[PDB]
Order: sequence, then C-alpha cells, then structure tokens
Amino acid sequence: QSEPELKLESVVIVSRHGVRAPTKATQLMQDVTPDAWPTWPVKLGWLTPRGGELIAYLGHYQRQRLVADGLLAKKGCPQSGQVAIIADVDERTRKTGEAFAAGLAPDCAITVHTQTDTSSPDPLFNPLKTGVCQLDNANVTDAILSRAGGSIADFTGHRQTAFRELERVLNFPQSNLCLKREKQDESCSLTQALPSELKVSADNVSLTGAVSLASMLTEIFLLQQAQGMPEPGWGRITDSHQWNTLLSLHNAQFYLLQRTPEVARSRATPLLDLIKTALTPHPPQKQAYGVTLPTSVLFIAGHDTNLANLGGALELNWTLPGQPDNTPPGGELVFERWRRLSDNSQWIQVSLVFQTLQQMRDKTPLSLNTPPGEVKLTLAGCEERNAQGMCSLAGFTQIVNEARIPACSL
Ligand SMILES: [Hg+2]
Ligand SMILES: [Hg+2]
Ligand SMILES: [Hg+2]
Ligand SMILES: [Hg+2]
Ligand SMILES: [Hg+2]
Repeated sequence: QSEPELKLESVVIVSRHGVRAPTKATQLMQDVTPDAWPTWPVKLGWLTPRGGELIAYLGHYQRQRLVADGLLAKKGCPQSGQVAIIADVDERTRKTGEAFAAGLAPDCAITVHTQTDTSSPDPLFNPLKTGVCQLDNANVTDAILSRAGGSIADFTGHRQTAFRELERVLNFPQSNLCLKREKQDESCSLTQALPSELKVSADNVSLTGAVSLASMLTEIFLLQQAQGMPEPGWGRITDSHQWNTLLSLHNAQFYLLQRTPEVARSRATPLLDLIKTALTPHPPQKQAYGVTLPTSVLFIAGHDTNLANLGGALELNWTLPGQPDNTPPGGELVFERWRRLSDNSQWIQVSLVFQTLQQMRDKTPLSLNTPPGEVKLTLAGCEERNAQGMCSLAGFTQIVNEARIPACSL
C-alpha cells in the first residue's frame, strides 16, 4: 500500500443555520401573489425538526470523514476539548449547533457555546451592527454600484428573465399589486412596480425593491422544497433550470451586498481572526466563549451572510452542482490544516460542503458512501502551494492579515 503523505491536524467549519421557516410574512408579499402562502410548523426564523435532521446528517458524515482521516476516534465521545461548537445568539443557529453535535457524537454532551447575553447581537457575526466598526459610505456606494455595472437598473435589467420567471410562479399579473396598478398603461413588472434603491449607512447596506423581495421570495421557494412541502411555489416550479433561474435572484442580492470586498472585509474580520487563530498551532487556552483553542474540530453556526462575506474577503468563488443557492442552509465553508509528514510543513485547504437541493428534498442520509456535495476551493491570492493544491500556512496567514480590517477586530 501507499501511506498518507499529509495528516489532517485541525478542522474549522463555518456553517449556515439549517432550514428555517420564512423569517417574515409581510403585506407586500401577499400583494404580489393572488395565492395563499403555505403555513409552516415552527415559528418564523426558527429551525425546523427537518432542518435539524438535515444538519445532523452532515454531522454523521463529518464524524465518519474525520475518523477516516484519523482526527477523531471511531468510537465513544470525543475527548474533552477536542470538539468546540460556537453559535450566533439566534435560535436557528444555536439549534444548528446542537443538531450538528447530535449527529457528530450522539448521546454525547457537547455544549454549544454562545455569547452570554443572548438578547443582544454577537459582534463576532457582524461587527458593523453593534458599532464595533463602520463602513465608509462613499467607498462602499461606489464599490457596490461598480459591481452592478454602474446602476441597479442595469443590474436588474440583465436578470429580467429570472424576474419574469418569478412573476410567473407568483402569477404576479393577477396580483393585488398589479391589479391596483395606478399606471396600468404599462405592463406589470416587479422591477418596475418596486424600484430598487441602494441604501448605505455606517452599520448597514440594503437594496430596497424587487431586488431584495425576489431574493427573499425565491429563497422561500427553496425552503419549501428543502422542507418537503407538497408543491413549492404552488406546483409552478417543475424543473432544475427553473430552480436555478429563481434562486439566481437570491445569489445576486448577496453578490452585491455581502460579497463586495468593501463590505465583506469589515463584516468578515471577526471570523477571519477566529479562523486564523483556530487554524494556527499554539498552546491551547480558554479563550472567547470559554472555549479552548487550538483543539481539533471547531464548528461555527452562522449565516449565509457570513459565508458570503468570507468568500468575498478571501476571494473564494464557487458554484454548487445540484444546489441553486450559493450558500444554502446547512452549507459549510470548511478550513483544514494538514501537516506534510515529509518536512512537517503546515498547509491549509478550503472547500464548501453542501447538500444538493434533492438531498434535502428527500432528506437523504449521508455517509462516506452517500456523501454531500463538495467543492474544493482555491485561494486566488495564494502563491505558495503544495502538490495537493493547498495553500501554505504562511500564505493563508498572509491572505487573512491583508484582507482583515484591523478596526473591526473584536
Ligand atoms: Hg460556554
Ligand atoms: Hg488560543
Ligand atoms: Hg484549534
Ligand atoms: Hg480547530
Ligand atoms: Hg440563502
């Protein structure tokens, strides 16, 4: 046989919460569709049992995968301080932490660590909102518009095919918003009825109108699907190409508001710092959250905004075959440090682990034989690499230090 030349030494998983009920149910939503939105089992913005199971599946799998890689024992509960789990203060992220622990080491008491004050935002998951740092308005306004080809109108103008597909699913033409149209001289259109304006403040960036509404509407259609509801979008979404076209509006909003470096770098700094420290070898010690780092496996329950920010900041671009959502619920940005046995040099690998939309629809159990999707990522800013295509620890450390915004560190 041929022995392993690389040995997995540390794992850091930044995961998006699991499938949850549509965070909202506004009046605008019922005005763009004559149909009735299907009710969910849990409260809005809360993780659903199905969501928790799906996450637990990923956990079962990572346990198997890490065992095969020898970082985790095949049996029993991992050693005290071998696996750490951190979660944003939200209900949905906290439960994603539990769901993942339960699947990684069932019956084992792995606590999920969060900010002590759960009624207040955790700066780790967004240093802007809690005033840790601010965005430079003018620079951010030009960066975002620049990414939009100069104007939001042109941006949307290039995605009308998708907007029309959405309108088709909503039967928007016979909607209240369209029917009570004050300018029924022109044809009905989401982008026209709801003009999208770019709003930039010190702690926040938003895109009103159809851009943000479609992002939310299309995602919900995805959530219904992943939740196994009878007929997502009222049985009007019948093929893969329609799923991709719809969710593209969702990815578009994030490409602009969450991946733009001028937003991503500041919003991703706290996590970059944590990830780097966790991936770098040094003397273990109770640190932020009462956790001990380094260790072996660190799992962080966050949001789609976080993975998108990290992608933007680290210049990591990906498309997930079989999954129309760029950063889907359960999706995991995985960082791994491998040590080359030859000279004991340190290396790091980044990938995106996700469940295809179908794997969520049929709630298919994962394991080495039936794995979730996976896309090995390349750091576009990394020069020093190994035969495996990974970035050196020094390269990655450099990429992190140059991308982070000192002013936004915790
Ligand atoms: Hg804790
Ligand atoms: Hg540490
Ligand atoms: Hg660590
Ligand atoms: Hg770790
Ligand atoms: Hg999403």
